[PDB]
Parts: sequence; structure tokens; C-alpha cells
Amino acid sequence: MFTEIMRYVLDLGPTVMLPIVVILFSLLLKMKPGDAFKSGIHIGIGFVGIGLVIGLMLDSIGPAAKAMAEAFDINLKVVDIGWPGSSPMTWASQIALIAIPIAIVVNLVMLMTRMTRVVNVDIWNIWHMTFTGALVHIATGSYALAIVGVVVHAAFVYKLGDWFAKDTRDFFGLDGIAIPHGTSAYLGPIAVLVDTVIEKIPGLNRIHFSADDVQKRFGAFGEPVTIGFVMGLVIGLLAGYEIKAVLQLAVKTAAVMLLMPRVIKPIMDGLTPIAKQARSRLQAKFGGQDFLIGLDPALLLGHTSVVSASLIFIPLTILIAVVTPGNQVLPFGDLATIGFFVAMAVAVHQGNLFRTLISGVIIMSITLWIATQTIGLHTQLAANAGSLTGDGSLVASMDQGGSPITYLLVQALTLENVIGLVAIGALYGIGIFLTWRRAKRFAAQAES
Amino acid sequence: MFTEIMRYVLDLGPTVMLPIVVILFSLLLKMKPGDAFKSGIHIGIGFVGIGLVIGLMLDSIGPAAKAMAEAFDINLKVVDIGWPGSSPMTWASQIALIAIPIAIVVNLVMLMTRMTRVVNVDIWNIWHMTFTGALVHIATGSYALAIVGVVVHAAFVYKLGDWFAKDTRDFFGLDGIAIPHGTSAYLGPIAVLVDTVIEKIPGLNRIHFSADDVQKRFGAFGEPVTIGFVMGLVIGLLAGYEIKAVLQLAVKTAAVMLLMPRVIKPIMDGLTPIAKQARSRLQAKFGGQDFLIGLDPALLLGHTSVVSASLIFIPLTILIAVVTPGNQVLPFGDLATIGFFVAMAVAVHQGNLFRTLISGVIIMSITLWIATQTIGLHTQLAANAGSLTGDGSLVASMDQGGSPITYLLVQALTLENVIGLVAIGALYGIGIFLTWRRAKRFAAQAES
Ligand SMILES: CCCCCCCC/C=C/CCCCCCCC(=O)OC[C@H](O)CO
Ligand SMILES: CCCCCCCC/C=C/CCCCCCCC(=O)OC[C@H](O)CO
Repeated sequence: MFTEIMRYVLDLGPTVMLPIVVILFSLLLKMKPGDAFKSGIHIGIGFVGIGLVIGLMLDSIGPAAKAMAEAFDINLKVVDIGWPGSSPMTWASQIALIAIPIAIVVNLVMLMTRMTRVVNVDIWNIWHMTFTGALVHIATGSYALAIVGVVVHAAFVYKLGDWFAKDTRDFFGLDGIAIPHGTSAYLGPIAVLVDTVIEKIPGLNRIHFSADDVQKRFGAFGEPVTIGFVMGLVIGLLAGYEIKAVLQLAVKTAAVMLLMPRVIKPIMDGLTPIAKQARSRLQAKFGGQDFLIGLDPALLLGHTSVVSASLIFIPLTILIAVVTPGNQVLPFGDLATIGFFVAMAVAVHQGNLFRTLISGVIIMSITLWIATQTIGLHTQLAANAGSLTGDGSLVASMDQGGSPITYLLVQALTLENVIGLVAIGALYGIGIFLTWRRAKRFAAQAES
Repeated sequence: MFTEIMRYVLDLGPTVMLPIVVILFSLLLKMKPGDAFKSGIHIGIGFVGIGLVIGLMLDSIGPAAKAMAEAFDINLKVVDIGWPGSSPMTWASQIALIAIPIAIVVNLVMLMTRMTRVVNVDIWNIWHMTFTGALVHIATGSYALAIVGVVVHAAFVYKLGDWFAKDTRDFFGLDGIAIPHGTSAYLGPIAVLVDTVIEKIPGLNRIHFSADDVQKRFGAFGEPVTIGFVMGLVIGLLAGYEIKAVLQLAVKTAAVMLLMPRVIKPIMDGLTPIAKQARSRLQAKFGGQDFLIGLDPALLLGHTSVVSASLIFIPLTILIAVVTPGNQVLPFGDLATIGFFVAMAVAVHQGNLFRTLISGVIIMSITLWIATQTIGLHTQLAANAGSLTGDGSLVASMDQGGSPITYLLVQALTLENVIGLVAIGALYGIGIFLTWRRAKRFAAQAES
């Protein structure tokens, strides 16, 4: 049955499934069988560590952030269940398993018609696409309209990996990798718009503040590890922790700033030989068709700037939630892994924390406002998965709940808040246009 | 008073308290302030990662070994509770908190009287000493004899750090570091005996199964990472796991071989700048004498040749427990980290799996046999700690329970089985004599 062969391939995990597809690629690419095996193990090993550092993030940074929001006594009565809560609900929809073959086919069609360079192999991030269908299915009521949302969610991110290819390869050091999924990509265009505006504003276009400058004025006290200690201290202090817990958390936050890059290196260390052999064999067929592998946006968290933005925005997002007019959602389950949101924002600004701070507030305010506009649809998905206890408490999430993709599609096929559609649609649409044009220059520059 | 501050110094953690001593020492050495902080933080990051990888060993390789051993739940009716059960029991003894100052004073007296060169900073593995005293207290009924056993254990392990210092540097890369605590060091004298016997037998002295020889023969299939995958497959199969869990475990058993070296390096990188400055200042004052810092035995598992033996000996330590004469103890809790038993054996035999296998079988048989002869004390150590029911189920553990130190100390002051005292004491005593000679030989070679 399709469901078993999929639910077996799904529950197999990236620890096993992804190595095999990478090994099978090298075996048919005339690579020595031992060398092909060696890469697959490293790719899986990196994912084991990636689950470990992220496990540290959600079990030490998460508890503190979840306590800061409660300590900051506000009126926000709806709690961000986060992507740890959104994904289980999304996998309970009737389109959960039918989306995975659909997304590949949209990729396969686009690959043949020369509409994408991304050959996605991360079949686990499709829950983001299922989320767009799930909320459309709830609002519209058409099984096809939900399926169409999956195709749109797939085709968009497949090009979101194309448009951020130089940013992933040159800034994050991920050659041949495209990061199409997750908040890092689909909120990327918002940052491409902000950095576009700032560059044309005089004076504002000359303000800089990179983490390298902190090390060029403080030394050991400006090193990324040291910042991970001080910021970890404040997160514990602002959460009412005792001096023991504050001191203990700070090293764990610092340990992220060192271990996280080390756990993502195995994937790069193993993917390098396969790409070069394939690049030595596919340039003579398809013709210079530099392909890209689609992987988890977790590989973007191995940047010292991203982790610094992640810890810095833990208190900021709680304040952005208060300030943001119209918001009723309290940040919670997505506060630990919040560098996912502002990841590609740092890449666009190339390290300028000044623009990263401006982008993040715009990013967080919009995602917090959108999640407030999807509380009703989100709570139905929770009920449609058994996650709604007898309380009936409103269920909302910043991940996928505040997605412009999922929102702009629902508000188009329903026409509830046209004013919301116009403002968000123009804001996101311009960002998509500017993100697409930036890649056009990049291709012409490199080729010539 | 003392108990309150002791727990606070203890509960603050190896991640927070060890940086404090390191930071203060560098400030004492007139080192730069920020340069002192950076070394302290990296050590904490090192111990954060150690807990993460040592938790993957316990939570993934553990249940696999706990499943293989369950086949023999019928013959061996006493279960090795392991160090995850022996350590808590030993921390409830009356001699627990008093053992920290007692062991530090012994180190000071031995350091001042120029009897040892180890400056132990792991005030957390002192429970091994408290275990020796506690069982002596249960057996002899004397508080003094319990304290005497603590001091004798402290004196032996402090001397064990000196005598196994070349191995920790030449074979492990832990310069200026001694590993005095743990099953690795105090069963090391057995390995020195096995090497001596084999090197005197003709033909058997010329058998080499080293890791490097494995790599040239196999290639990428003999590399440390690939070896862990293969053994992870067998461990999964022998535990009755499904095909997927066999494959999922195998990548995680290989991830330990790669991730563990990279979580201990921050401790090395933090301690290195301090060691050279301490050499620069204290050289002339202390007569050009080289000191060693005493840390956890977990830094010995960063050797790919040890993790392999930690997987190879998971089935063997079980199979040994069926043929060992007079064994009522089923290995269990210590199997996930069984490399903690044969660590220094790998260094003495210089990574020769032939001599490691012969040595390891001797060590496990002796510990399993001794663990059978210490059950009554262990079952009372649980009763006095509250970890017991009225069922009559007996408690045993190969960690500290099957310890030659605790057994020989108990059997000397009680004289229950004089035959067992003579046999274990002779083999251990001959080994200690061979171990001390090794230190004298190496020091004279250094002067040359
Ligand atoms: C630069 C590239 C990107 C450009 C992006 C431009 C803005 C996109 C927004 C579209 C929403 C348009 C309005 C949708 C509704 C149309 C009118 C309608 O049907 O309204 C019915 C309602 O009942 C009346 O009150
Ligand atoms: C290989 C090592 C060789 C060298 C080994 C050297 C050992 C030195 C021991 C000193 C402890 C002296 C005994 C201290 C016991 C005090 C007990 C006590 O307090 O007794 C009164 C109490 O009320 C009763 O319950």
C-alpha cells in the first residue's frame, strides 16, 4: 500500500532515507562503492548531531524563553504552539501523505521544463506545504483547492531555493545546496525588500555593525562564544532563574555557538566528492546545468550571526508581540528555534546587525499578525487531530500559522480581508519580485 | 553549612564550577582577563557536548544491549545496575559529602610530600572512592575503616594518574591531563600484565590487528566512522531489532565515533594556553617539574579505537558472563559504555585488537566474578539508600562493584575468602608492580 511504503520511508528518517538516496546517486555515478557509503554515513551523522543541538536548544533555551513570555504579563491569551505543535497536526490531515508524491511531481515537472535547479530530497519538510493545503481545505472546503495550494507552496519554495542559492553557497558555505523550506526561505523576500530600501536611503545605507566589528573592538569578549554566554545569562535572568541556572544556561547557549557548526560539517564533508564527480559528468550532458540539493533549513543555524540573532530576538519577539497592533498571539513554542525566522535575513544584509534588527521586527510583526488572522483555521486543524482538550483554548502558531504563503492563498480564495490581502500581497509580492531580480544579476555576473 | 555549600559547589556542575577554577588559575598565572574567560567557556562547551554524546550512547546503544542480555534473564538472575545506579546509591552514604575534603586533603598531602603529580579537579568521580568506603563500612561495621578505604582509594587513583600519564598524552592527546578516576584506570594494571605475558610468548608477540592495518586492508570500509556503522548493524540485529531500527542505530553508533572526538577538543583547546603559561611561570619555582590535571575518564572515549571496543565487547561481556565460573550477575547498565572498562588496555597494547580482546576477557571475567561476590553489600547499599523493595531482588553492578580495589580492601579487613584475597591480590599486585615499572622506565627514557 502507498501509505505504508510512504509511512515506512517517512518514519525511516533522514538518518537512513537520505543517505540511501545519496548513496544510490553515487553508485550510478561511477563512484567507488566504499566512497559512496562513506558520504551517506556522514550525511546521516550530521543529522544525528543536528537533532542533538536542536534538542539542546528546545530543552534549555526553550524553557527559559517560555518563562520570559509568562513573566512578561500581557494580555496575549493565545499561545504559540510552535512548529513542534504545528507539524503533528499537519501530518494528521487527509492530504498529509498524498502531498509528498505531489510535491516531487511538481519538482519533476519543473526540473524537466527547466523551471527549477532544486532537486529536493527532504521529504520531511513537506508538512509546510500540507499546512497551506490544510488551512485552504478548512476555509474553502474543496479537496482540489487544498491540493492546488500544495502545488503553489511547492513551486514557490522550489524557486525560493533557486533565488537564495548564492546566499546559501557564499554566506553559509553550502555549495550545491539549496534551502527551500521553512521560515528561513519564505520570509527571506521580506528581508530582500528591507535591504533593497535601505541601500537607497542615504546615511542609513552606510550604518554598519557586524559581529566581526565586535571582535575588532573587544577581542575575546567579542568572540561569538562570549556573546553566547552573556546573551544566555540575560535570557536566564529575564526568566527569573537563580544564579546557578543562569550560569548553567549561558554555557549551553554558548555551546550552541560552537557545536552547531561542527554538527553540520559532516554533510558538507560528504557531499563535496559526489557533487564534483557529478559536475564532471553532467556538464557534458545537460550542459552547465548546475543543480542544487534541497535540504533542511537547520543547516542555516550553524552561522554565528544567525545564532546571535536567534538569542537576541528571544526577548525582542516578546516585545514585538506586544507592540504589533492587532496581535493576540503570545510567542512560545517557536522562541527557542527563532533563528529559523531571521536566518536568510542575515544573509541578505551580509552580517549587518543593524538591518537584521529592522528586518526582524517587520518579519515578527507580520508573522504575529498573520497568526492572529489564522487562529480560527489553526484551531480547527487542532480539533481535526485531537489536540483540542475540553478547554477549547484558541490554538495558534508562528510557524506556518504566520506564513504569508498559507495566508495569502486563504485570503484569496475566500476574500475575507481584502485590505489584509492588498497590504500583505503587495509587501510579499514586491519581495518576490526583488528576490527574483537579484538572482538574475548573480547568474550573469558569475557566468561572464 | 558545609553540606549546603558542598552541594552548591557540586550542583553547579562540571560545566560551571570547573571553568571557575580554570578562570581563577589563569588570573593567578597573570594571564589576560578575556583570555582566561575564553578558556573557561570552551571547557564548559566541551562538557556540554560530552553529556550529549554520552547520552546518545546510553539512550541508543543501551536499550540494544539491554535487549541482548534479556535472553539470559533466566540463568543470571542478578542484574548489573551499572554506574547510572551505583553512583546515586553511593551519594546517599553518610561518607558522601565528607569524602570530598578527605580526598582533596589526601591529594594536597601527597602533592606537598612529592608523592603525586596529579591535581584532581573532578570532585564528581569521588563517588568511586565513597563506594569503596561504603562497602567497607557495611562489611566491617567501622566508620574509620570506611574512611581508610576512601584514602587508600584516593592514594591509588592519584598514583594511577601518574603511572598512566604517557598513555593519556601519547595515545590520547591529553597533554598535562591525567585520568585517575574510573574503571578505565583501576583495571589498567590488569592490561599491563596481559601485555607482559604475551610479549614473552614467541609468535604471539608478533600479532598485529591495529586500526591502521584495518584501513589499508579495507579502505573506506575500515575507517572509524564506517566501522561503527557495521557494528551498529550487528548490535541491532542481535537485539532483535527490526530492519529500520538496525539501520537507524547503526548511523548513531557511527555518529558517536565522530562526534565524541569533536566535543572533547574544546576542553583541550581551552586548557592548552593555560598549560604553557603555567610551564613558563612555575618551571623554575617547582624545579622544572611537570604537573597533571585530573579530569573525567570520558575524554578517553574520544579515541575511535575505544568506541569500537565499546561496541565489540557489548556481546562478549555478555557471552563471558555465561561461561565465567560462579557468575550470578547479568551485565546490563554498564554495557552502553563498556569502553569505560578497557580504555587504558587499548593504550597499553597500542591499539592491538588481538591483545585488547585477550585483556578485555580477563577484565570482564574478574569484574563479573567479583561483582557476584559483592552482591550482599550492594543490596544493602540500596536498602540504606531506599532503592529496594521487599521482593528479595538482589543488587549488583560491575562498575565499582566488581572493583579489585573495593574487593581487596573488604577481603583484607574482613578475611571472608582468604583464597580470593590471595588470588586477586597477587594478580593485581603483580600488575601494579609492572605498572609502576612502566612509569620508571618512561621517565628514565625522557631524561635520555
Ligand atoms: C510588484 C509585484 C507584486 C504586485 C502586488 C500587488 C498587490 C497584490 C494584491 C492583490 C489583492 C487585490 C484585491 C483582491 C480583491 C479584488 C476585489 C474584490 O473582488 O473585492 C470583493 C469585495 O467584496 C469588495 O468589497
Ligand atoms: C595505598 C595507601 C596507603 C596509605 C593509606 C593511609 C590511610 C590514612 C587514613 C586516615 C584516616 C584515619 C581514620 C579516621 C577515622 C575517623 C572516624 C571517626 O570520626 O570516629 C568517630 C566516629 O564517631 C565513629 O562513628
